[PDB]
Amino acid sequence: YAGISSATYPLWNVSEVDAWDANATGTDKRQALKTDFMLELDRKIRYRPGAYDLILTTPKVVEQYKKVFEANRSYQIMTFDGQRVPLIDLGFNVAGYMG
Amino acid sequence: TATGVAITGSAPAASMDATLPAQLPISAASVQSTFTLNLKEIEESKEQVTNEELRNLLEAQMRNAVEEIATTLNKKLYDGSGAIADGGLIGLSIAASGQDYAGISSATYPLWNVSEVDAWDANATGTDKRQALKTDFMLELDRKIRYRPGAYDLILTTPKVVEQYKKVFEANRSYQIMTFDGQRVPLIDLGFNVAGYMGRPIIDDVFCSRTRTAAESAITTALGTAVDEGVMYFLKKDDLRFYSTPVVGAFSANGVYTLMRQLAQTSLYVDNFVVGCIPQLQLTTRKNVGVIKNIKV
Amino acid sequence: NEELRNLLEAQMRNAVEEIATTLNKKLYDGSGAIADGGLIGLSIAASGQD
Amino acid sequence: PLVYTPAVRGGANPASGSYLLDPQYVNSGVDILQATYGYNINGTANADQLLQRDAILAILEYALKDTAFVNAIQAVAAGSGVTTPASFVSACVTKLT
Amino acid sequence: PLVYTPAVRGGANPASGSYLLDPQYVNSGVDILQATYGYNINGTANADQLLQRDAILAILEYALKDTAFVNAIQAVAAGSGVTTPASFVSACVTKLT
Amino acid sequence: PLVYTPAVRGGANPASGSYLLDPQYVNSGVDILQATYGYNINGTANADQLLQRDAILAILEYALKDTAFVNAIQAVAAGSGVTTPASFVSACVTKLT
Repeated sequence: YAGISSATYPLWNVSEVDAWDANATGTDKRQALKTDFMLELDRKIRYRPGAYDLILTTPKVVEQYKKVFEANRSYQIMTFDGQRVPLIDLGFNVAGYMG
Repeated sequence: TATGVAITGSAPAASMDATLPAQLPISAASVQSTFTLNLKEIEESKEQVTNEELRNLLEAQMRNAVEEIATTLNKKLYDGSGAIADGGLIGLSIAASGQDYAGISSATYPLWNVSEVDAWDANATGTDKRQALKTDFMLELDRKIRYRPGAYDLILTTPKVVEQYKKVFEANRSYQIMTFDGQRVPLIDLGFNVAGYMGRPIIDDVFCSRTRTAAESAITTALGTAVDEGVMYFLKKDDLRFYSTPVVGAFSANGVYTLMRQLAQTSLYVDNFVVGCIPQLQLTTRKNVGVIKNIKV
Repeated sequence: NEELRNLLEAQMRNAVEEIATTLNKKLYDGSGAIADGGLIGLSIAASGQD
Repeated sequence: PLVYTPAVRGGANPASGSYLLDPQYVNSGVDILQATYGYNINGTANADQLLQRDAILAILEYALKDTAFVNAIQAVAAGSGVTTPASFVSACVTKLT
Repeated sequence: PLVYTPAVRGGANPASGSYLLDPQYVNSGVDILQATYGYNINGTANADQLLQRDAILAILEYALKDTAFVNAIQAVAAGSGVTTPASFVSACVTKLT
Repeated sequence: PLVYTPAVRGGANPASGSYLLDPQYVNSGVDILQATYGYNINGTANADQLLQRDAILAILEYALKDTAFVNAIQAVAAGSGVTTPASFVSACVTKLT
């Protein structure tokens, strides 16, 4: 990309996280989306102390980031006096990862 | 000792305490760096080069050599089981184990050892064993610091094991929504930082490791390496100090005393600089020490 | 050291504090038994013994 | 060919010349040495004395601490004729040849 | 049987149990030793240990200073199977037995 | 066994190690080259790589300017199986050996 091959200077070649696993069964081994991927990438980006700002996310993967919330969320009504009734939202939009 | 004898008895079997000496020499090795820059190079790099931090070679490289002594030194605070090549340091890998470290052994005296939650657990499936940091490797370590009645202030944690500590939370959390009438739509973040285990904050060192012993022969021959990359080191900060000798003419560079000494000149237009120091580390009282060796990482 | 210097007085409180630290150890394990002080302890004082 | 580095950890060849030995526990039980070792005080070592000093620090660090060697040097002193220990070291030196 | 006495002139069996070894010049030249020797620190001696202490002091007062003992323990370290100095102190055991 | 020197009139071995190649006209006609040549940047040249550097500056100062070397390297670039210019540079190794 500039003049520097990564084989002679290994301080190039961006910290990657792959999601293939090479050993699950079938012909499509893509390992849908766990929260562990955004923690494993934050580990390999910590050893070279640089801090990102953006995430670029083709909006099919925003759906996969949004379906992680749907796995672990619930609704609790912690107010028992009367005088009003709850109102369903059942919708939410994304702020981003760690601000 | 104190035995129980009869009320009309005799004199019970004399005894007395024992104190033991200590060690950790600082007399042998050092750690140094040299420049060898010309007098024409320092001149014509004031006109040709562009960035202001490359124009002065003597100002830049002297900062570039002191800060290399600082980063080769804590790399050897977790290593350094040897000699002149390591720099004469001793290292936290052997000062927090069952090894000798001061002439006082652990086979003869079993009270000169540290608290271990070694998580190899050689009963599972092969060549993998290395059970992950669940939660009960860590409030079980706190039980072993209490029998040997010590405390701690600081945790060391290679940032791979913070990433395993952070995955402990995601097996124990679930998002919840409350106070929902007509106001703004909920707004997911799904991300979180680390406060650091009950007020005793988690520092993380990039260069932290622990060389496996020769007693762990079947572990390091089943993994290929002996750096182990998964230690914790519950330590006490006021029980662990660092030494260096103030030779005459030396200046203090962030606590470490270093000595410059430009060498002798043989011809014109040559300099030959040097810079160096002499370190030593100390770990009084292995009471206040806890390690959680062999995490899944 | 200012504590190992006086050799009689230092060993005096390493014996009084050794009488005490073996005394609560036998507040759980007494059972009479003259080889441990003749105490009784909470092994049989807090159970279905006599 | 014996290759050897001193058994103390960060004190292999000191600047002051006074190599201070670590304390080892010698009788397999009950005693302690706390030795030292001074370097060149009557000249310099002439490249054959770098092998004798090599074997003196080996028999002082790794031998008296060992419990198989000290039972092997015990039986030589319990023979028939090992009295007034200049004959003990002469009965020890014929066994080492 | 060995009839050893501690080889200092006055102060053989001390009251404090800290027998201070005399300074001895070890390579016949150039190196001084200057040890001490602490007595019973892990109990007492078990009457095999009065004989092992009888020969640890014998190998340390008279043998390292002697120039015939060190020229043989040099040649043990020049054998063709002696490296990594825990096999040095196990090769000279098989010499003595 | 060439005794090659850098062909700049003054400035053979520069002090800062930036040997500025003087401009040379390459096709004997129409093109100009204007290189530089930085010295030691990944160590030292360890007494073998002085000889390889001795032959690269010779192929750069005295050979690409030449009108006969460029016609021979033109003929290798029209061979039977010379495409994809890493088989070009491996076809001229088999010429030079």
